[PDB]
Amino acid sequence: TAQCFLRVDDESMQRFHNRVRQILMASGSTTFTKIVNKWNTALIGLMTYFREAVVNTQELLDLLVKCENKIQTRIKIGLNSKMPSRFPPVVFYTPKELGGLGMLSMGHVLI
Amino acid sequence: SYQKLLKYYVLNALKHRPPKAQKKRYLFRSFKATKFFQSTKLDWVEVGLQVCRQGYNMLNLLIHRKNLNYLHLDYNFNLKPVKTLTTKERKKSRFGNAFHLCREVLRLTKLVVDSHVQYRLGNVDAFQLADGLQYIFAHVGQLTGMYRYKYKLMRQIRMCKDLKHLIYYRFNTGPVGKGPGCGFWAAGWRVWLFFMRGITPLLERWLGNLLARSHFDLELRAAVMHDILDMMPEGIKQNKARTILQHLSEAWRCWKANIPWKVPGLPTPIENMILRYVKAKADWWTNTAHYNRERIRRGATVDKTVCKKNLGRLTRLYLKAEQERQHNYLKDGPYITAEEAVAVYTTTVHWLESRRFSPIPFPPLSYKH
Amino acid sequence: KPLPAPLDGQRKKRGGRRYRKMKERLGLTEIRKQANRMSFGEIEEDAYQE
Amino acid sequence: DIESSLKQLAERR
Amino acid sequence: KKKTIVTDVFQGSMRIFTKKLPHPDLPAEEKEQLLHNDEYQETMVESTFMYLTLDLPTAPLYKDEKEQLIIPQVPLFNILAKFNGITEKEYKTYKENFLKRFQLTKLPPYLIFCIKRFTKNNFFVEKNPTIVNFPITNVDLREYLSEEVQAVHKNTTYDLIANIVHDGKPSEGSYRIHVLHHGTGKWYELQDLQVTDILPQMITLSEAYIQIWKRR
Amino acid sequence: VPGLGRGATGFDLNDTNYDEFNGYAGSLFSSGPYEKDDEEADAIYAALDKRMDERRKERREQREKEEIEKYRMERPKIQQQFSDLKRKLAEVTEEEWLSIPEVGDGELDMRKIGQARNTLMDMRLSQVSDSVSGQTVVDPKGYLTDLNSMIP
Amino acid sequence: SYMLPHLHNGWQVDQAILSEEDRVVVIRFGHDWDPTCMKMDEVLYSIAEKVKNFAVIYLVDITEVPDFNKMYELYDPCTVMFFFRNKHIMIDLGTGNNNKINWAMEDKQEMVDIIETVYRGARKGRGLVVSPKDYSTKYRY
Ligand SMILES: O=P(O)(O)O[C@H]1[C@@H](OP(=O)(O)O)[C@@H](OP(=O)(O)O)[C@@H](OP(=O)(O)O)[C@@H](OP(=O)(O)O)[C@H]1OP(=O)(O)O
Repeated sequence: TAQCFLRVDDESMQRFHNRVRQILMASGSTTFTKIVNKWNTALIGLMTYFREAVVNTQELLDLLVKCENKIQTRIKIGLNSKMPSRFPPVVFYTPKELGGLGMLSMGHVLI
Repeated sequence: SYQKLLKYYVLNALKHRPPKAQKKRYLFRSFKATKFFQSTKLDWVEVGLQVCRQGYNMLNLLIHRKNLNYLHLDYNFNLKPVKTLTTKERKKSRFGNAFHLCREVLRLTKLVVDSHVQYRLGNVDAFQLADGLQYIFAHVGQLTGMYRYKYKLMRQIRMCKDLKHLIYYRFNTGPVGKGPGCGFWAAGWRVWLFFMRGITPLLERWLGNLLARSHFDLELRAAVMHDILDMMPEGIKQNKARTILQHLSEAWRCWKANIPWKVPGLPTPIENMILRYVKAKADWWTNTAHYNRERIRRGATVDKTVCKKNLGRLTRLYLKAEQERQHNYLKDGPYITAEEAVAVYTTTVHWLESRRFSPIPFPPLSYKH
Repeated sequence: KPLPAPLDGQRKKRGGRRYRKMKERLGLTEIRKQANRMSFGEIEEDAYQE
Repeated sequence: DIESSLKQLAERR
Repeated sequence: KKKTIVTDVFQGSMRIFTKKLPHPDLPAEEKEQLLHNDEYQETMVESTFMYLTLDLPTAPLYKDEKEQLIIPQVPLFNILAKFNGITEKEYKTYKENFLKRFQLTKLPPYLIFCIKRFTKNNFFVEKNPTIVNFPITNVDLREYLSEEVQAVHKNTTYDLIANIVHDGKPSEGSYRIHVLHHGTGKWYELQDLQVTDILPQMITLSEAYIQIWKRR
Repeated sequence: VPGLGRGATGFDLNDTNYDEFNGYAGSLFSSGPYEKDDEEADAIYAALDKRMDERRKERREQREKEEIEKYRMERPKIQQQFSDLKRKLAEVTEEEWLSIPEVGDGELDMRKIGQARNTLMDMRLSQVSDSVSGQTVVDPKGYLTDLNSMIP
Repeated sequence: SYMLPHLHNGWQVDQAILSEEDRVVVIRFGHDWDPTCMKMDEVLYSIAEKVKNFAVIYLVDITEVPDFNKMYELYDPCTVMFFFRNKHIMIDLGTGNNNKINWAMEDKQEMVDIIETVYRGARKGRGLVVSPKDYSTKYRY
């Protein structure tokens, strides 16, 4: 009888963006492992709460890909000041038990 | 090119303001009135060559006055080093944009005058001369490095190129095709003269100068310290400056904590000055805390220290406001009226009676759970 | 109070005796195995439980 | 001592 | 028309005693020599006031050590002291100093007090939280009038009839009014469409902004 | 003694002295062969500059004076704001300066009306609540004693 | 204000560097009016007495004392210089040059850590010490 189109409220999107910003600033001298763990926890909470609405909201998907590119950037800059053109994604998404950061993905990444 | 020429024409016609009344002072009449200048009649090519020589000599004098013998300037006004520069020498070689702009202007003048002397020698034809002038005025950026030193100049360059697109595609119709034979240099010459009009006062001011002869709290604290220590006996100010600085810090801390601050032995003029300083610093503190919170909430890039400080400031401000709200509640009494409260109470008791709600007893001593 | 001047003297000259009770208070013999270990190959509990 | 620097600061600002 | 109903009801006559002052950054000898200039003395700039602008004292900044609330409290007669006649409030325009003494000469039938709350500091606008302690049934202004002036007015006992009060921050503020309903004795607080029966005692507690008094 | 007297070796060009436009501040000919003819030349060129500035001198100076006056009137320098207290601070005895310590150490009560109204509301609520019969309450002391007796 | 002691000539500087044997000599080359120098000197005064045990701070005016401009490349509006037992200590901040701070950090704890690391490396014997932080990126997000 009806269709209930879902979306993520802009307040929740702003909370997620602020959480990502807090993770980035509160990084400082912390290990990349803990930064990636915080990003993974934020992403898991967001997705497990807003499961369908994340897919429905295009602005949210753009926000997540931007934040993911920021998190990786932070790690990369930590590795070296110079911008690593064509940095290998394998270091980010490899599980921690295998030596990688164990970072979850929400964007389109081509290996 | 047509569209951008129209854009600049419209911009000139719209940003145009009527000229302002003057007293009609003429520079060259004043120059002639002095003993240092004399008048004569000379060929244009001769004065072009003389101006080029004088510009080269004046640039040489400016370079040599700084003792920068490691930089050599040729007759085409291309300045180049002769050796690897030391950091001290590199800093000494920072002439600024004004010197480079003047040098490139003299280089353009050298180009035009050299083309004219080349025509006068007879090596090239008059058509070749006109075409060369058109090329010079249409390719200033390529032939002369002007855009780097003055960014706005780039706009003029595009004008010239646009003007080329305006002339060539009208000049190259019919029997005439693409070729290097089109000489029509009115537009570019006009544009570069109009640029020279604007930049003449800047270079004159630079040459005259070269040939002559946030943190409000810290400044507030420094100024109040200077004012207090001026009105201070000379023989007593050895440690009293530190004591009054400690007093200022204590007063600021006391205001930040909503606690009374009343030094008994402090004289009332110094105390009133400290009160005024604390008031001014508190106003600045509150305003900058609110501004920083707005900046952070909007999404501006900030570091950890700023956020931490802002949080601290906001915390202090919010507890100040909460204390004020509690005191306002105490003064203005309960905000809910008595009859309003009894209406709410009757509503609640009627609800609970309608629900047959048995009240929760005190946790029994032998509570099973 | 001013921060004391940092210095690096000899960490330990002798051992045994009381030294052991010292560590016992803080640094006592824990499991010292399978707690700071990662098990390179497989996964314990859930994948991203954290 | 402090006044000597305060006068220098005020003169330069 | 020199006499309208507005002037007949609210306008009064007040005597401004403007005393120019020498620049403070002058030697004392020159300061006293300027006293003979006949320019830095009291003048006769008596005019008509439609309302009285009362200036509250600045907030006490630090709270007093006493058990009292952080909210300052000032009596009505203390703010009504610039118009006593001897009080000299400093007035300083650009590169000039004054001492504007004020003395009322004709009390209007209905007196208007414009208490100054919002002041623009160096960065924003601050609303003065000072509470004016005023009676609501008897105020005698006979002591604020000249002796030759006191004889003219038989009545100087004023009753507060209207009290405009501003609540909240200077930007998002709200205005309410306490009005005395004659015939009855009840006091009513009106805020837009809200009419409440306020107690006579509670009016003095709120931050009075504008006041209308009846001379009887 | 120079800076080398310490026995040290290196491991106004200051950025402050340099401006992107006009280059480095400071005339390159500040000192040199200055004589009466040089003074005459400088006077002539200064007169020429003044004559050039005469084109709009009156209106430009009027606008400058008005602008600076309004700028000072609107935003006063902090030293100007504190000059009043600085001058009022002069009237102080030198004996009081030694007395400055360290940091080692009618009217209506606003609370009474609030307490009275709060007590009135409480009395009204208690009067209404007396009609409620199902409310439960235990004896604090009695319960405690039982707890006491319950202690093993 | 500027309660930190000032050196008015090169002689004061070159016996101040040799005055301290168990403490790190800190010299701020610059100008009081310079705001950046104002920030650094406020930070230093905030920690002037905290590092009294193992450090000392002196303020040197470039105009008053210009002899060190050429040898120490004092071309920035402000520099901070670390000495111990007449030997300069270079600090690897990640900014490209290890000789001078050349910037004003608002956090006093960063300066405290920097001076502590410099002291630890100078007493141990290393002439070049590594900053316990990377200042190439401002860490603003
Ligand atoms: O030397 P450039 O700055 O690149 O200018 C050339 C040149 O113009 P000039 O003669 O002013 O150098 C050609 O002009 P012709 O000699 O062929 O007349 C030609 O212009 P046209 O082909 O439009 O005639 C060409 O154009 P393109 O780069 O499209 O090949 C381009 O002129 P523009 O820089 O004005 O395009």
